[PDB]
Formats: sequence, C-alpha cells, structure tokens
Amino acid sequence: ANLWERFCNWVTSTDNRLYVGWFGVIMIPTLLAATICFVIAFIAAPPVDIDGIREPVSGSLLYGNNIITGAVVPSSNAIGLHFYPIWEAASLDEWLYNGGPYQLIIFHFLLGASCYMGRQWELSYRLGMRPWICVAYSAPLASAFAVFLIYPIGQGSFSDGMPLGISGTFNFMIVFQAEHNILMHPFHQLGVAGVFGGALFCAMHGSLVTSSLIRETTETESANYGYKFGQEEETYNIVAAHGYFGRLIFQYASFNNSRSLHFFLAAWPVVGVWFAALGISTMAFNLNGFNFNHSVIDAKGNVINTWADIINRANLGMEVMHERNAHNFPLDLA
Amino acid sequence: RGWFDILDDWLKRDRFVFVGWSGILLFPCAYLALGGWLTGTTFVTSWYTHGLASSYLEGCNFLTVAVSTPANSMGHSLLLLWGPEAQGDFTRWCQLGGLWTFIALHGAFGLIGFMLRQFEIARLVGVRPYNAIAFSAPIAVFVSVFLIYPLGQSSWFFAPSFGVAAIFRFLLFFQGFHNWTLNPFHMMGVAGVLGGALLCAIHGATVENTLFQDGEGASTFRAFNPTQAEETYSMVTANRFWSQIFGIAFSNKRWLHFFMLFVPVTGLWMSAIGVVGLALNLRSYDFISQEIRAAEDPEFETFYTKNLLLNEGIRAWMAPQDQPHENFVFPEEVLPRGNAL
Amino acid sequence: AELTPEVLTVPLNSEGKTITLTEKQYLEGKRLFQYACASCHVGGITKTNPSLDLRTETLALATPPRDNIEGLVDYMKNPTTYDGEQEIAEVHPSLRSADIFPKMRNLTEKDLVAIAGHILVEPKILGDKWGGGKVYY
Amino acid sequence: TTGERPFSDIITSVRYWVIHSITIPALFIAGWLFVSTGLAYDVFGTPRPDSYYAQEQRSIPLVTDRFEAKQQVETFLEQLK
Amino acid sequence: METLKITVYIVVTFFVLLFVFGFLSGDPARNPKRKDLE
Amino acid sequence: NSIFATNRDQESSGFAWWAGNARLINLSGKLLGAHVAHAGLIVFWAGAMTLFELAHFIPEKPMYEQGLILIPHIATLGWGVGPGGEVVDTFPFFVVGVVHLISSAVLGFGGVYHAIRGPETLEEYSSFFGYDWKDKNKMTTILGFHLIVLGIGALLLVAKAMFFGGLYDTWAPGGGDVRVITNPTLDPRVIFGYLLKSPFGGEGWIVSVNNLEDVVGGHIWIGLICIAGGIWHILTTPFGWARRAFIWSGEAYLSYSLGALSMMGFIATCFVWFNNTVYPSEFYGPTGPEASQAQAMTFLIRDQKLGANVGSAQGPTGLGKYLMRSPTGEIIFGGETMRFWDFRGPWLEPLRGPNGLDLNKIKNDIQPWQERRAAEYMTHAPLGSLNSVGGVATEINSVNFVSPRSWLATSHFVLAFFFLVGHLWHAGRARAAAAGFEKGIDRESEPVLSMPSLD
Ligand code: CLA
Ligand code: CLA
Ligand code: CLA
Ligand code: CLA
Ligand code: CLA
Ligand SMILES: CCCCCCCCCCCCCCCC(=O)OC[C@H](COP(=O)(O)OC[C@@H](O)CO)OC(=O)CCCCCCCCCCCCCCC
Ligand SMILES: CC1=C(/C=C/C(C)=C/C=C/C(C)=C/C=C/C=C(C)/C=C/C=C(C)/C=C/C2=C(C)CCCC2(C)C)C(C)(C)CCC1
Ligand SMILES: CC1=C(/C=C/C(C)=C/C=C/C(C)=C/C=C/C=C(C)/C=C/C=C(C)/C=C/C2=C(C)CCCC2(C)C)C(C)(C)CCC1
Ligand SMILES: CC1=C(/C=C/C(C)=C/C=C/C(C)=C/C=C/C=C(C)/C=C/C=C(C)/C=C/C2=C(C)CCCC2(C)C)C(C)(C)CCC1
Ligand code: OEX
Ligand SMILES: [Ca+2]
Ligand SMILES: [Cl-]
Ligand SMILES: [Cl-]
Ligand SMILES: [Fe+2]
Repeated sequence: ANLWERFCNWVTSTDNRLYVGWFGVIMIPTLLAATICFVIAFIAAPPVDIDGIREPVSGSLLYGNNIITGAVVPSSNAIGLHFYPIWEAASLDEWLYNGGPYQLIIFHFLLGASCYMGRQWELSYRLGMRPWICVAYSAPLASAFAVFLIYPIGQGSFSDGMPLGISGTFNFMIVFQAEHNILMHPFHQLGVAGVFGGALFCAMHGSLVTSSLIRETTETESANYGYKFGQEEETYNIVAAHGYFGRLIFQYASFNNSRSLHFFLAAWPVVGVWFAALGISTMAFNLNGFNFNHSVIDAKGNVINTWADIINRANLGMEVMHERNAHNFPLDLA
Repeated sequence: RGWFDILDDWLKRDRFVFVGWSGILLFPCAYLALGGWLTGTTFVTSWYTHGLASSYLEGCNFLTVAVSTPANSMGHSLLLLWGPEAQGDFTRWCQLGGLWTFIALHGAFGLIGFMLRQFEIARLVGVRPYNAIAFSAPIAVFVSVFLIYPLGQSSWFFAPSFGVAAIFRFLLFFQGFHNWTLNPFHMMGVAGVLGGALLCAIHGATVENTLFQDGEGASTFRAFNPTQAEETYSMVTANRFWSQIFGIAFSNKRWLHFFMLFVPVTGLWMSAIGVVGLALNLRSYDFISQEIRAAEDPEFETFYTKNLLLNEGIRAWMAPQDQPHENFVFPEEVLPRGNAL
Repeated sequence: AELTPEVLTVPLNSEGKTITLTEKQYLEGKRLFQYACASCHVGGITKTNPSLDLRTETLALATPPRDNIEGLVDYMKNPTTYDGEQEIAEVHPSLRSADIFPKMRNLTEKDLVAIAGHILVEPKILGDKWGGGKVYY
Repeated sequence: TTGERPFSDIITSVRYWVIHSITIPALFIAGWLFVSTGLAYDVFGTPRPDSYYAQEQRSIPLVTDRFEAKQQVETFLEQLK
Repeated sequence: METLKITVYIVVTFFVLLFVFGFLSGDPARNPKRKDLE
Repeated sequence: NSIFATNRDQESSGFAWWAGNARLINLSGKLLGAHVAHAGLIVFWAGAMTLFELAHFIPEKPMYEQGLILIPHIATLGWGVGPGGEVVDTFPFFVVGVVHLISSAVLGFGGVYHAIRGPETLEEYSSFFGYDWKDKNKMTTILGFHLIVLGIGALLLVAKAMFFGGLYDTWAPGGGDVRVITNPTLDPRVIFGYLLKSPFGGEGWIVSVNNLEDVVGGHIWIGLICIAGGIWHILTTPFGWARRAFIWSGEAYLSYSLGALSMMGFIATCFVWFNNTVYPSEFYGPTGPEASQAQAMTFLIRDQKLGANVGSAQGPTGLGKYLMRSPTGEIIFGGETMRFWDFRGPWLEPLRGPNGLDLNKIKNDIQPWQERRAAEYMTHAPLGSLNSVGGVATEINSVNFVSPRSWLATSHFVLAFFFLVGHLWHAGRARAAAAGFEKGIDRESEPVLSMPSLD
C-alpha cells in the first residue's frame, strides 16, 4: 500500500474513536475555525456597527455583557451581502468594527454543519446501517440555513441574519414578527405543532416504555441495571404498553408495530421543523403570515376588531421602535 | 354482590371506549370544555368584554376565532351561570364571558379526569404509571398559565383567551410587558421542548436506520412482530455510530427512554414556575448593571437594550386597544417611534 | 349601525349642494379606489408623500377645494399640487395621463363620481382611521 | 377485539347509509337554519353587522361593573335605538 | 492581508482536494457488505 | 380470481402501496408510461394555467397586479408586447396556452397507453427502447439523446432572439422594448466569466447577467456544449475512474438528478428575486432591492422639490439622509437601502455617473417618467401576506397583492429544499441497496460485532 492508500484507509476507518471520513476532512477545520473565532469574539470583540449607521452594538463579555445579553453581532448593513473576509479589511480594527467575525463564523459553521450531515450518511454506510439519520438532521440544519443565510439573502443583508447570542436571538424573533407576522403563518404554526408534538410524543414514548419495563431488579437498585448493553431480548413488554395506550384512547389509536411507531417519532418533529425552516425561508422573500387587519366590518363600515387586530397593534409597537435611527423614509421595505 | 362492586365491574369492562370511575369525571368535563370552545368560537362574541368580534358568525376565521376572557371589571369571578353577574340568563352569561370560566374550569377538572384515567388504566393492565407522571407537566402548564397567572393579575381578562390569534397576542403581551424571553425559567422550558423534539427525531431516526433485516421487503415495516422477543434494531451498531459521530451515545435503553420522559417534562415544569412569578409581575425584566451603565453612557448599546426599546413600542402601541377598561388615550406626540417609521 | 342614506349624502360642490350616493355606487367606488388608487392611498394616506392625506379637512384646504364630488372628479382629470399651482398629471394618475397610467384608461364620469364618493364617505365611517396611518390601525 | 362490530363493516352497510342519508342532511340543514333565521344571534347575544354601534358612536360597549354587568349590557342594547 | 488571503486559499484548496480525491478513491467499495459496485 | 393475482401488490413487489411507484424500477414499459403521462401533466398545466391567466387578464393593468406567472414568461420572449411592456396583442398568449393544452392530450394518451395497455417491459419488444439500468453504455446513450434534445431547446431561444422577432429588452435605449439580438456574446472569457464570479453581494454569479447579448450568447454555448456532450455520450462508455466513483442503478441515477434539480431550484429562486433582465420588472414587479431603492428615490425627489439640498442633508445618525457612500466609496442611496446599492435598473441608471449617483444629474435631470416608475415600484414592493394582502405585515386590508417574484421565489425554495431531502433519501438508499443492507442488519452477520471495541 502506498501513502495515499494508507491515508484513505485511516480517514474512512471504522475504528477511529471519532469517525473522520471525507466529509470530516472539511468538517473538522471549518468547525474548529468557527468555534475558535466564536469563543474569542464572544469574550473579547469590540462593538460592531450592525445597522451601518455608525452606532456600534457591544456583544462581548469584556465590553459589558453577561451570558444572556452577549452575542457575536451581525456584519454591517453597509456591507449588505458583500463577502467580507479578513483580507478585504484594511486592518483587524476595521474588520472588528464592521462585524467581520460574524461572517467568518457563520460561513465556516454552515459548511461544517453541512459536512456533519454528510458525515452521518458516511458513517452509516461504513457500518452497514440504513442511511437516513442524516435526513432527520436536515431539519435543524435547514433551520440554521434559514436564519443565517436565506433570510439575509432575501432581505439583502447579513445584518439581518440571526445574531449569535441569546438576547440577539430574541431581537431577531421580535423584529421578524413585526415584519412578517410569523405567528399567523401556517408554516410556523406547523413548526409549533412539530416541536410541541415532538416533546409530547417524546414524553409519551418515554413514559410508555418506562411503564412496561420487565422486572429484573429489586427495590434497592435502579431499574436501569435490568437492561444489559447488547442483550438480544426486548427489555419492556410492548404488548402491555399497547394494551395500556389502546385503552387510554381506544385500541386503534395505539401503535402495536414498533417500526411504525419509531418512524412516526422521526417523521412528526422532522416534517414540522422542515416546515418551520421553510416558513423562515419563504418569509425571506416577504410572503408573510395571514393578514386579517380590519377583515371584520359592521353594517355601516365600522371596523370591528378581532384578536388579529390586537396582534397588529403589538406588531406596530415592534415595527416603529426597532432600529430607531436607521429609517429615513416611511416604509420599511427590507 | 353489592351495588358498588357491580358498578365497578361495569365501569371497568373492556369495551371500545374504556370508562372507569375516572370517566365519570373525565367525559363530561372534557366534552363540555371542547363543546364550550366550539360553541363560543362558532356563535359567541367578545364585543362586551373586549370590543372584539370572535366567532365564525361575525366573520372570523379559524385563526381569529376565540372564546375570550371576561371583562376586567369581573375580577376573578367564577362567573357561574346562576351567579350574581349573569343571574341565570344564558344569553347575558355568554356576553359577559361566562364561557371562558366554563371552559377553564371544566377543562381543569377534565385534565384531572384524564390523569386519573392514566392511573386507573395503568393499575388495571398492570404497568407502572409513568405516563400519568409525565402528564403532570401539561397539568402544571395549564394550571400556572390559565389559573395562577390571571389570579395574580387584576382579573381573568389577562388570562389567555382560547383562540389561535388570541394565544399569539398572549405571547406578544408577555414579550412587551414581562420580557418573558429573558426569563431563565422560560429558557429552560425552551430547552426541554426543543431538546424533547430533538430526542423524538433522533431516536426515531436511529431505530429506523439501525433495523435488522427481518424480511425480504424493501418496505421494512412488515418485518416486525408485536410478540417477538428480539430487539428490532441494533443497539450495538447505534451506539458505535453515535459514539463516532457525536462523541457520546446511549448504551442503556432504559436510561434512554427515561431521559425521553425527563427532558420535556422537566422543561414544561420549569416554564410553569416562571409563569407563577409573572402572575406577580416578578419578572426577569432587566439587568441592573446594564441599566446603570446605559443611563450614564449614551454610547453603550447591547441586544438587551435594543429589545427593551421594542418592548416599550409594544406596550404603548398595543395597550389602548388591548386594555380597553383602562381608557387609555395616548396622543400621537407621546408615542415612542424611531425615525420615519 | 348601518350605511344609511344620511351617511351616503356628501357635498356635490362648494356652494352647498349635495348628492345621495346609492349603496351600489359606494361599493363600486371602493372597488375602483382599490383598483386604481390604494397602491398609494390605502386607508386614506399617501405612501409616496405622507404629508398629504385624503381626510375631508385636508381636501377642504386644498386649492381648488377638493372636499366635494366635483372637486375630486376634477382632480382625477387634472391633478394639481396642494396650492393649485402646478399640474401634476405627468406623475399622478388622471384621465389626462391615462396613456402613462393605463388603469385610468376606461374610467367614465360615473366611475370618477363613485371614487370621489368613496373618498368623502370613508371618514364618515372610519373617523380618524381614514388618513390616520398605522397609529390608528 | 372489544365486542362491538367493526366501523368499516358499519359504514359500508346499506342500513347505515339509509339511516344517515336522512339524519346527516337533516342536522346540516337544522344548523344552516339556526343561522339563516338569525336565531343564533338571539341565543348567544352576538351582534348582527348593524348592532355593534348606534349610528354616531365610536365607543365600545365595554362592561365596567361586575355586579351590574347584566343591566349594563341591557342598557347598551337599548341605546341601539 | 495578501499573505493571509493566499494562506487561506491554499488551505481551502488542500482540504477540498482531499474531499474530492477521497470520494474518488473507491468509496462505494468502503462498506462492510457488497464491495464490487463498479 | 385472487386479489393478489397480479404483480401489483406488496406480496409480489416487496414494496407497500405508499412506495407503489418503486414497483416500476425494472418495468421499463409501465415506467415509460408513468413518465410520458407525467410530462403530459406538466404540459397540461402550462396550457390550462395560461388560458386561466388570459381569461382573468385585464391587459392594460400591470401583469404583476394580476397574479400572473406564465404570461410574464411569454412576454419576456417578445410575444404580445411592445414599448414599456405594454400588451399590444393577447393572441400569442392564447396560442401558447391552446397548443400546450392540445399537446398534453397526446402525451396523456401515450402515457396511459404505455402504463396500462402497452408492453410492461420493453426488452423483449425492442433492444433499442429496452434498457437495463446497470448497462452503463445504454444509460449514457439515452442521456446523450436527451442532451441533444436540450441543446436544441437552447438554440430555439437563440432562434427566437435572433431570427424570430427578438426578446423583451428592459435595457433597450429610449425605454424597454422587444429587440432583435444581432450580436450575441461568444467570447468565452465573458460567458464562462459569469460561472467563475462570486455568488456574494455585488457579484451574484450567473444571476448577475444584465444584458440580452450575454443571455443569447450563453445559450449558443449551452446549445453546442449539450449537443457535443450528447454525441460524446452516444459514442463513448464511462471511463474506469467514473465506474469506480458512482453507484450504478435506477435509484442512484434518480438521486443524482434530484440533487441537480434541487440546486437548479435554489438558483431559480435567486434569479427571480434579484434579476430584472430575464425577469423584467415591467412583467414581474420590482425586485426587493429595486423597490427599496425606489422609495429612497421617491423621497429624494419629493424633498428636493421642496428645496432640500439632498447631497448635504445629514441624517440623524450622521450619515446622509438621502445619499451616502458605499464601503468602496460609490455614492449610493441612504437609509436602510444602503444594503441594496448593487441594484441596477433602467429607471435609475441615467442618474449614475462614474463615482455612483451623480448630484448634478439628480438636481437637474430627473424626468417625470423616473418619478412615476420609482413611485410605482415603491408601492408594489414584494411584501404581502399569504392571503394576498399587499404591503407590510401591519398593513390593513385593502390592496390584493403578492408579487409574482415572491410567489416564484417561495415556491421554488420549498421545491428545491424537498428535492435536496429527496436526493439524500434516494442517494443513501441507493448506496445501502447496492451494498445489500437497505432492508436492515443481517442478525447472523452483524458488521459491528466483528469490529474491535472503541474503548
Ligand atoms: C362530574 C361532572 C361535572 C363536574 C365536576 C362539573 C363542574 C362544574 N360545573 Mg359542570 N355540568 C356537567 C358536569 C360537571 N360539571 C353536566 C353533565 C352539565 C350539563 C347539564 C353541566 C353544566 C354546567 C353549567 C351550565 C355550569 C356548570 C358549572 C360548573 C362549575 C361549578 C359547579 C358548582 O358550583 O356545583 C355546585 C354543586 C355541587 C358541587 C354538588 C354538591 C353535592 C353535594 C355533595 C351534596 C351534599 C350532600 C350531603 C353529603 C348530605 C348530608 C346530609 C346532612 C345534612 C344530614 C364546576 C367547574 C358552572 C360554570 O362552569 O360557570 C363558569 C356553570 O355555569 N356546569
Ligand atoms: C404522476 C403520478 C403517477 C403516475 C403517472 C403513476 C403511474 C403508474 N403507477 Mg403509481 N402511484 C402514484 C402516482 C402515479 N403513478 C401515487 C400518488 C400513489 C400513492 C397512492 C401511487 C401508488 C401506486 C401503486 C401501489 C402502484 C402504482 C403503479 C403504477 C403503474 C401501473 C398503474 C396501473 O396498473 O393502473 C391500473 C388502474 C386503472 C386501469 C384505472 C385507470 C387508470 C388510468 C391510467 C386513468 C387515466 C385517466 C385519464 C384522465 C385518461 C385520459 C386519457 C386521454 C388522454 C384519452 C403506472 C405506470 C402500479 C405498478 O407499479 O404496476 C406494476 C402499482 O402497483 N402506483
Ligand atoms: C410554481 C408553482 C406555482 C406558483 C409560484 C403559483 C403562483 C400563483 N398562482 Mg398558480 N397553480 C399552480 C402552481 C403555482 N402557482 C398549481 C400546481 C395549480 C393547480 C392547483 C395552480 C392553479 C392556480 C389557480 C386556479 C390560481 C392560481 C393563482 C396563483 C397566484 C396566487 C397564489 C395563491 O394565492 O396561493 C395560495 C396559497 C396556497 C394555496 C398554499 C399552497 C401550500 C401547499 C399546499 C404546500 C406545499 C408544500 C409542499 C409542496 C408539500 C410537501 C410535503 C412534504 C411532507 C413532502 C400566484 C401568482 C391564482 C391567481 O391569481 O390566478 C391569476 C388563482 O386563481 N394558481
Ligand atoms: C418518451 C417518449 C416515448 C418513447 C421513447 C416511446 C417508445 C415506444 N413507443 Mg410510445 N407514445 C408516446 C411516447 C413515447 N413512446 C406518445 C407521446 C404517444 C401518443 C402519440 C405514444 C403512443 C404509442 C403507441 C400507440 C405505440 C407506441 C409504441 C412505442 C414503441 C415503438 C415506437 C416506434 O416504433 O418508433 C418509431 C417511430 C418513428 C420513427 C416516428 C417518430 C416521429 C416522431 C413522432 C417525431 C419526432 C419529433 C420530436 C422528437 C418529437 C418531440 C415531442 C416533444 C416536444 C414532446 C416504443 C417502446 C408502440 C408499442 O409499444 O408497440 C407494442 C405502439 O403501438 N407509442
Ligand atoms: C445531464 C448532463 C450530464 C450528465 C448527467 C453527465 C454524466 C457523466 N458524464 Mg458527461 N458531459 C456533459 C453532460 C453530462 N454528463 C456535457 C454537456 C458534456 C460536453 C462538455 C460532457 C462531457 C463529458 C466528458 C469529457 C466526460 C463526461 C463523463 C461523464 C460521467 C462522469 C461525470 C462525473 O464524474 O461528474 C462529476 C465531476 C467530477 C468528478 C469532476 C469534479 C468537478 C468539480 C469538483 C465540481 C465543480 C462544479 C461546481 C460545484 C459548480 C459549477 C461552477 C464551477 C464552474 C465553479 C457521467 C456518466 C466522463 C466519462 O466517463 O465519459 C465517458 C468524461 O470523461 N462528460
Ligand atoms: C412519500 C412521502 C413524501 C416524503 C415526505 C417526508 C416524510 C418522510 C421522511 C421523514 C424523514 C424522517 C427521517 C428518516 C426516518 C426514516 O429512516 O424512515 C424510514 C422509513 C422506512 O424505511 P423503508 O426502507 O421501510 O421504506 C423506504 C423505502 O425503502 C421504500 O420501501 O421510511 C418511510 O417510511 C418512508 C415513507 C414515505 C411515505 C409517506 C411518509 C409520510 C409523509 C407524507 C407527507 C404528509 C405531510 C404533509 C402535511 C403537512
Ligand atoms: C357550552 C355549553 C353547553 C354545551 C355544549 C356542547 C356540548 C357543544 C358542542 C359542540 C360541538 C361538539 C360542536 C362541534 C363542532 C364542530 C366542528 C365545527 C367542526 C369542524 C370541523 C372541521 C371544519 C374540519 C376540518 C378539518 C380538519 C380539522 C383538519 C384536516 C382537514 C379538515 C380540513 C378536514 C351546555 C349545554 C352544557 C350548557 C351551557 C354551555
Ligand atoms: C398512469 C396513472 C395515473 C396517471 C395518469 C395521468 C397522469 C395522466 C394523464 C393525462 C393527461 C395529461 C391528459 C389529458 C388531457 C387533455 C385533454 C383532454 C385536452 C384537451 C383539450 C381541449 C378540449 C381543448 C379545448 C379548448 C380549446 C381548443 C380552445 C380554448 C378553450 C378550450 C379550453 C375549451 C394515475 C395517478 C391515476 C394512477 C394510475 C396510473
Ligand atoms: C445559458 C447562460 C449562460 C451560460 C451558462 C453556462 C455556460 C453554463 C454552465 C455550466 C456548467 C459548466 C456547469 C456545471 C457543473 C458542474 C457540476 C454541478 C458538478 C459536479 C460534480 C459532482 C456532483 C461531483 C461529485 C463527486 C465528487 C465531488 C467526488 C467523488 C464522487 C462524486 C462523483 C460523487 C450565462 C450565465 C452566460 C448567461 C445566461 C444564460
Ligand atoms: O436592518 Mn435589521 O430590521 Ca429588516 O426591516 Mn428594514 O432592515 Mn432593518 O428595518 Mn426592519
Ligand atoms: Ca401478487
Ligand atoms: Cl431592534
Ligand atoms: Cl430608510
Ligand atoms: Fe423507543
């Protein structure tokens, strides 16, 4: 074997503690770059002129933030969608003022996470598994692409990408509601059903399997010792589990086929979250939530408010206040 | 022999819809809660309580219909049909928001009924009652949000109204008035929900992609038998995959499934605690150190101070229509607004 | 409340004469306003110049007065600046500029009267909302 | 099985559809007439399109008194001329 | 900055070539079952 | 006599009803049927939808005000329109619609025939039309036929542009008009220059194509490239390196095409959102950037009329209220639209000088048509609700409007995304199936059990 052959064998080796693989050859350096830049910026980066109006926003810990308020702040609105790597700046001081770290981090992250997804396909193939775990992960990945890349593209600026921080996230969400009425969008509604449903079914499945564990232990020990890693037999009685759930609702609302059950557990949150991601990704092109503002009118023509109109008042409050120094003209068009 | 045992026999017969002693509480309350909601959203107004149209009859759609809370002047009145407010007049009762307390209270007792059903069925079939235990989370949420919260506030008016858009309004109110996103109890709630959805997805996907070939079909669902003794998927292969991908993996199926109970259940319980604080306006609204710095230093700006400006917008712009009992008149000149917008 | 003949009675001219619009006339005016005008004048404001709205009191102080049917019809044929000083057909939809604003091309006298009627009636229904902008939504 | 006849057997039977070709349209029509006769408004106290406001007012008939709420609504309803 | 630009370009090119030549190096055969898939 | 008597069930095929079409993988006759009938559905829609559009079309009203997506495609090819995109004759739209709808009957006929009546497999009927997915030579041959077909289609665009009336040119001197393209760009440095440019701001990869000469010349290259590649594939068989690189099966080929179509979908999304040359704003409405720029233009015009010195007007932040500099110094519109300074459009370019927006031209040379267009575009920005309430999310009901650009961008993003999911699904499955473990792990031969422990 020549050197390249040995290298390919090591890269694709099923015996490495962490699998590398060809997707890993890209994933490893890109995620390390994103992580290192993120950590340094979150601690020590100076204020960033996010909205391109020479009004720098402090994101870092050393510049007066805590964990909750801190962020890596999006690149300047003056940049827009222009590619702003370190080498396009006259200096690191300029790069920092303009939000260069944000671009570096999100682009390495998105590439690295895309390769994380490929790597999941890759290892499944090396291990003789079925291939679709990566398809499930495509849901959160799609959501990350939506807020870091697709939304910026549609709006014309990475200044409108989700900030890399806890309060910055909430900011993004509130502005998004003002500008898209996302709550009233059926794809976000499907998202909510996906995550509420996912959490419900997580709890349900967990509770039902736990409820039907076969007695293998005494009272003075954890029931978990009743299962041994790699044992051939099932550790719970699925017939008992089904007999309970079928009676809780009615016989036919209960899964007796564990394969069908586990497919449903995969599909429900994954499909819901694909829709969430498509919500953000289509609201990126300003096809927005339902608008029933003044939809109900009386015999004379008086507006009869509904809860939609109350939502609209809250949205207006967000709209008129956000980026209070950035707008010179009456309409917020991006 | 003996009417009680005879009744017990009949209540616990294996029929299509199990009844049980629990059913005596559950079925009427759940039916009335659901029927209350359908009735109100189809036919009933919120004109006299909120100045709002809220039914299909008035022209609302599925997203905008609601059964709305009673007027603030009702305080925390039980608002019983026969009580001193409606005085047995069904029409007036509807107009005063009586269907809101109807649905909330019947809904609460129905939830008690459902959890009792979970206990009753588990006892009869002979399984451990973890499903009932898990259900404590939905109960903590309902009780904290629909009962405790308005009970700490001025009146039921400020409870959530039962409707799609109405619930959205509740979210936005909590942002603008409570800064609820900043609350670490809500944050833990978010973690449990998103973490629960994550676990649901990843576990479902993992099982489906580590299945043993137990048939010749390309569609693999047929190759499972409810009575089979063998695991349908490989725990050993699953463990190796995740150990190599993510660094850690489950090795114990019982721990795995208990953790799936633990995460979303704990998350919901944490969010309930935060809402209990919000009943009292005991918010995580501010960071004092941030405010002292910002007040003294007009160049200091973070995402935290940016969000408070949004909140101030929300309060001033939504309050006069959202809180009509206050009779707010905010002249145009006092409304907070940035440039141009 | 309802859309009464009283509500539908609006000044025809500046000399004190009125017309009573039919319910049908009002609804056609609303439809035509949406069709040809609302892209800029939704809810009574003006998106490309928010300083000038379609409130009755504002129209009353325009030159020539625009707070009546005939004034509004004239505006739709030959629009002017607020002081009556410049003719603005070249940048504002009118019969005179129906060549460059094609949605004006087939509007009849009855159409303009209907649109004008809608403009005067709306504030009588909506109050401050008409010409008020987002504050009043 | 639970002892009752399967749903699929029931809803594919002639007896079922003979019964329900009568009862389903009947309930549907009764619902239609509950609304088309305007009875729905009267039962629930929901304003008709001409009953939100009196002709000139623009103020909501908001209930402001817990214990005289019944009377207040009645007063609001009288003020609709 | 010019030196940084070149350094990053070489680095990126290096890893991308690893990815491409890596997946060209008989990848379908790298599985625990049927290897002759060409 | 039995319900299981045919091969169209799980018992025979190994596939459940919900994966029913997987039963067709090795049934080339019924599979041909499915494909031709599907192509019929595509053509049917093109036909029926065009006629629906035309029936609803008020020709003097802008297209983008009328929920049209197909008539704008026909108009862009130069059919039915004159100066400024004015509709001069609706008959070419009628023809396109009718002919598609009639053609769909033929495809539908043949599709139904092959699907239920014709030979189920084609191999015993004909060695030309029959095929084995695993026959690499036959696969590249059919690929080759289709490459030539696609090459021809590209040359048909060229023919239309050069010999049959031209294309709608929004950039035409003196105003937008149908123009015959006589000098297509053939210089490969220009043509393949587009393919090598960054997809980021102010560059925009191929989406930046901004003149019909480049568009037409690009299709000359694509036409010939595809024809040459078609011939190449009919006359060759895959080299060793390619044989060892790919999975060779029907599902694998499906997966490759899914990844390709996903990529194209995402590209199309960006094309219709940003490009105003092959998607003329006269027909599709302004782009997001365009309408934002148009707002700034609108208030620059109004305030300047009132006496404002727009070049020296300092905004609240210190930046120019109307005019500022881009990061490389170009004079650009101010406010939030600073992000949109890469925007280019025929209503705006006359105000542009070497250093960007030219203050003298702004002071002296703005024409009433520019004011009208900026106003129109500002008030037709591609923002609107799902129920087609035009404007911002807080806007009241009144205007029935969602830009065709939004409909087309959102739809194609959704489709491109699910097609990526489809690619992953089928690529993973094809790999698993070729290797022999798509149905699960062999209990008697579990690969992980023969591997050393990780620790
Ligand atoms: C288990 C079923 C159930 C339960 C728990 C409830 C519960 C409730 N109902 Mg609902 N209801 C039900 C079924 C039920 N309902 C059904 C089937 C209907 C259709 C008829 C309704 C129709 C209805 C309406 C229209 C309303 C309610 C309302 C209420 C609330 C107040 C009830 C009240 O004050 O009762 C008081 C009475 C009791 C609690 C019964 C007490 C009996 C005691 C035990 C007798 C004492 C005997 C003693 C031991 C003898 C000692 C002798 C000694 C002297 C020697 C409460 C949430 C009200 C509400 O929702 O307002 C917002 C309301 O308006 N209900
Ligand atoms: C574009 C959509 C599309 C197309 C073109 C096809 C095509 C086909 N499928 Mg697939 N399928 C689809 C979607 C589609 N399917 C969907 C959505 C599902 C899930 C419900 C399935 C589930 C499925 C299963 C389980 C099976 C198929 C099978 C088949 C093939 C044989 C069908 C047969 O024997 O008909 C028998 C039915 C009839 C004779 C009834 C009439 C059908 C005709 C075609 C209707 C024509 C209507 C049209 C208006 C006529 C106008 C003609 C005019 C131009 C003159 C056929 C090639 C079968 C197979 O693979 O065969 C080996 C098979 O077992 N399909
Ligand atoms: C590229 C695809 C496409 C696009 C961009 C449009 C765009 C448009 N159409 Mg056309 N049309 C299409 C295809 C398309 N259509 C198809 C397939 C049909 C047959 C039904 C039609 C028939 C049609 C008619 C009859 C009309 C339109 C009209 C319109 C306009 C208004 C749209 C609207 O209000 O939607 C409302 C939005 C919805 C109904 C939401 C759709 C959401 C779907 C169900 C979810 C899709 C998600 C994904 C695909 C599912 C994957 C599931 C996953 C788990 C695997 C707009 C310009 C109207 C118009 O203005 O004409 C002049 C009009 O009257 N269209
Ligand atoms: C992908 C398209 C396609 C393909 C590859 C086939 C393939 C086949 N067909 Mg099928 N068919 C199709 C679509 C197709 N068909 C359509 C659209 C119809 C409706 C008209 C039919 C109706 C049909 C019938 C009734 C029969 C077949 C038969 C056959 C077989 C022999 C045909 C032959 O002898 O060729 C030799 C033919 C020629 C040399 C003449 C070709 C001239 C064409 C029409 C003009 C070329 C111009 C251009 C390429 C057309 C592009 C159109 C595009 C814009 C959509 C073969 C398996 C026969 C069969 O299966 O036997 C049992 C048979 O009886 N076909
Ligand atoms: C639908 C179109 C199509 C399809 C499916 C194929 C399919 C095939 N071709 Mg053909 N080809 C085509 C069109 C097509 N070709 C055309 C139009 C021409 C004329 C130019 C050719 C000329 C051609 C030649 C000379 C050869 C093939 C070969 C092959 C085979 C292997 C290809 C490969 O490994 O790609 C994958 C590509 C690589 C492994 C190289 C790396 C490419 C980089 C990393 C991707 C960069 C692209 C980037 C993501 C986006 C583009 C922008 C970029 C410019 C910056 C395969 C059977 C080979 C064969 O075996 O022929 C017998 C071969 O030698 N083709
Ligand atoms: C055909 C449906 C279109 C796909 C939609 C996406 C849903 C399925 C993929 C989820 C990914 C989960 C992660 C991998 C999880 C995983 O590994 O799954 C594995 C599971 C079983 O694998 P098998 O190998 O047995 O079957 C797949 C092929 O091999 C064919 O036999 O796959 C399926 O069941 C596919 C079923 C498609 C049939 C319909 C699916 C239902 C969705 C329909 C959409 C309706 C919702 C819209 C309303 C809002
Ligand atoms: C309150 C009250 C009461 C009662 C009542 C009731 C009990 C009722 C009922 C009721 C009901 C019980 C109703 C109902 C209903 C219903 C409905 C109205 C429905 C519907 C539906 C729909 C419309 C559907 C749809 C859908 C979905 C869901 C999803 C998917 C698809 C579809 C689209 C299919 C009483 C007398 C005691 C007393 C006083 C008060
Ligand atoms: C295989 C299959 C399938 C499918 C199918 C298909 C997809 C098809 C088709 C088809 C088709 C795709 C068709 C068609 C058609 C068409 C037609 C039939 C037509 C026509 C036309 C006409 C008649 C016309 C007329 C007119 C004119 C001329 C002018 C103007 C007006 C009008 C419109 C009147 C399914 C799923 C069921 C399943 C099973 C199997
Ligand atoms: C028409 C036109 C034009 C043009 C165009 C052109 C000239 C083109 C093109 C194009 C092209 C020329 C392209 C392409 C491409 C490519 C691709 C897309 C690729 C790929 C690849 C792949 C997918 C691979 C894979 C792999 C690897 C990496 C390794 C190992 C394994 C495998 C094989 C798996 C212009 C813009 C001027 C303008 C307008 C119009
Ligand atoms: O940067 Mn971030 O938030 Ca999207 O809208 Mn326009 O730009 Mn600004 O305002 Mn609204
Ligand atoms: Ca069979
Ligand atoms: Cl903000
Ligand atoms: Cl601005
Ligand atoms: Fe499980």
